[PDB]
Amino acid sequence: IPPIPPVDFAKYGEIEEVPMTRLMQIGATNLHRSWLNVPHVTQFESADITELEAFRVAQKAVAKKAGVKLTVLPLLLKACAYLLKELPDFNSSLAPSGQALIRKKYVHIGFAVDTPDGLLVPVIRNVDQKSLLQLAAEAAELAEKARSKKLGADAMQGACFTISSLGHIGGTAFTPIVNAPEVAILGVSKASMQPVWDGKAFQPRLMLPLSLSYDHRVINGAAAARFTKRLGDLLADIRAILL
Amino acid sequence: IPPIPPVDFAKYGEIEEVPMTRLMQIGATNLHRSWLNVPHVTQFESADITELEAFRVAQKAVAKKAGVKLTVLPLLLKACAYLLKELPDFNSSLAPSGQALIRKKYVHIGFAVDTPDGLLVPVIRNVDQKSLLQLAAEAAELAEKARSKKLGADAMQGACFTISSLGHIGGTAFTPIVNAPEVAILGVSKASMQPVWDGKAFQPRLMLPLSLSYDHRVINGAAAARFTKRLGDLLADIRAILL
Amino acid sequence: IPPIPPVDFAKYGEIEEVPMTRLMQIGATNLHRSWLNVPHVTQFESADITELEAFRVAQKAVAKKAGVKLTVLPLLLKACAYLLKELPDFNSSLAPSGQALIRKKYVHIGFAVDTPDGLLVPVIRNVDQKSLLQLAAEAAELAEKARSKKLGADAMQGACFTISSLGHIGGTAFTPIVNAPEVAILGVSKASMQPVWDGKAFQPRLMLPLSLSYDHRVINGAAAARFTKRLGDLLADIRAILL
Ligand SMILES: O=S([O-])[O-]
Ligand SMILES: O=S([O-])[O-]
Ligand SMILES: O=S([O-])[O-]
Repeated sequence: IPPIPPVDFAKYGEIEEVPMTRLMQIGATNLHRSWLNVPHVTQFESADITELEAFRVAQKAVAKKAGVKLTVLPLLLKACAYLLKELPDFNSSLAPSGQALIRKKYVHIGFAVDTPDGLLVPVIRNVDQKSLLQLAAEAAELAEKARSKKLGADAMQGACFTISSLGHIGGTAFTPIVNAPEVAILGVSKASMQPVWDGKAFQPRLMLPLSLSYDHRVINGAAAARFTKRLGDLLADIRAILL
Repeated sequence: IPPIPPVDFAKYGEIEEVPMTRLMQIGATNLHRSWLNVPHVTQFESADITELEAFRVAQKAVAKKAGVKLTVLPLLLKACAYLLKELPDFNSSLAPSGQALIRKKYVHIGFAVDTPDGLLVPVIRNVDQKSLLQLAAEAAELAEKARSKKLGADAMQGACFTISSLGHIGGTAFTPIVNAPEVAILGVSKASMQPVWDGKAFQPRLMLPLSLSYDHRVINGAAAARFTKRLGDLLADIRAILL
Repeated sequence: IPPIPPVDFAKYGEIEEVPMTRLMQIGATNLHRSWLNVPHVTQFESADITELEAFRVAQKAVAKKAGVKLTVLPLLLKACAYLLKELPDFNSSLAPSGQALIRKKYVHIGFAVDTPDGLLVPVIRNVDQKSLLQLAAEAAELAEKARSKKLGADAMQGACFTISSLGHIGGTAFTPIVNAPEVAILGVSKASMQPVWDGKAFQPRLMLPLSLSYDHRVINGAAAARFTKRLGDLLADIRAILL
């Protein structure tokens, strides 16, 4: 890999050198390792979350009683956990030989937290076994631990899949990097009101932008487009998780 | 290229190792070879296909008589073949020295077929010479051969360009990988009804999402944006292929 | 990096070998160097530029008197220069050790010009110090020099950030390559009239598609989504640059 030539940046004006934290350096190295090893594709999709939002908001007091805040992340975690079991190849890693897949029979999912010192991705174990309020409690606990530098490296291991949600900040879509040896990552951006054709007129529906990057060595185009379509369906009516 | 560290995945739960087919392994290797050799950009565009869809549907019985099904692929194949001749740099490969281009004077186009054993990309030769019903017949024949493992490696050689259509499954857009030594690939996702401003009001138009990835060593930004704009124009009125 | 196997392209029909200019070859090499060194993410956003367009058009005669044409580029240059000072990490380069950042205290911005011989990126120095008509005059001068092969390599050095605008040609969005050692590049595509929910109904607003690619070793997801959100805000009301 050819290196970037050094440039005397001070020839063009004043510069200031500030050091990178160790977390930023670990991160830089893992990202660059994933980038070069994984042939990335991003598949974009929009999910209609009008009803899902109404549910979330109508459970505000039950969430309050439980002392948890209920955001879209536990809902995304539950729906993805259901799909990782339905489409097992997303729940796998490429074996070090490059000639077999290791299918994981558990579902643990990490979620990205951007903290001032760098990115951490805490893992929730057995997501397919926890309820929405359990996941909400857990996600908040791990996020606060991540911010407080109090998270154990123990809790950043064993993920099958990652969710990276920027919806609280903005954006229409992005192309996340797969956290190798995982095979896929779901980016979530900001939901907005969009006109959706019902067959006769455009209705306003609250649409959530989804961006799935995947390792194309393990997942082909039709599989990935089937995963985001199924995820948009489950999010459009999450009672389907019950059958 | 730093390798991904091996992880004992069984520390986190139960695992199952399943082998990769040879096709999946050939594919993994070509994809990773393209990924590292081609600096990729994807240019997105939406084509108004309202009239083109009306045409397709009104020729359903002539297609039936010919025993072919007429989908959007032959139409995409014809329009791309016309543009590969109009903008010759898309119809070329970089010479092994990296200092000349080999401009191809023929137009053969491959199209991706995802089969249970892996991805195959059959090639149709001299697309610019065949009619819409010839291409429809041919594309279906090659697709069935690809599924039946009966396709000759003969028929997976010599493409100038590739079309990867996921529209039958879903999605809004994706970022396909260039099938090197080709210089560009057209991803096609699902068409949907969108409000398009006519100058005074939004009309419902059926819009087809197009995603062109190209090798930026050979094609610059303005060339690629000109190719997708011209493709959206031809698809908005394909009678322009006649002049 | 595995090489692409040579193919006898003439087995499939007639070929023509044409040479690459030196500029195309320099470019191919820098692009491929950036591609392999920078783990790229693209963050997409749409900015409401209805009022900004009305301003641009209402100043047509003052621009004329100044002999400059006022396009959206000087406006983009000023708004980005304001944000590079507000969010200093975008105005930096990774030190050759990979363990510190060099924060630049100046703001020079390059912009891509696609000329028949290849891509050039002229640099405007101290963008944060020039007015909209100064930048308009300068951008046009440098663009004409770039086309006339008369631009000095002097004038292609020292950029902190690059803007690549394809809006004059077309497209909905694209994924530009970071011009390393820079850490981010803003792609701009074609503005179009879109229905935007005001809380009660969809109004037609002129929306500008923005595509920010960044080096994820230096910039994380939340920072990049905050940069495009803030840029969409400044473009929605550029009087905010005054406070
Ligand atoms: O398998 S994808 O390349 O359609
Ligand atoms: O040639 S592109 O980088 O505008
Ligand atoms: O820092 S990004 O991966 O959310």
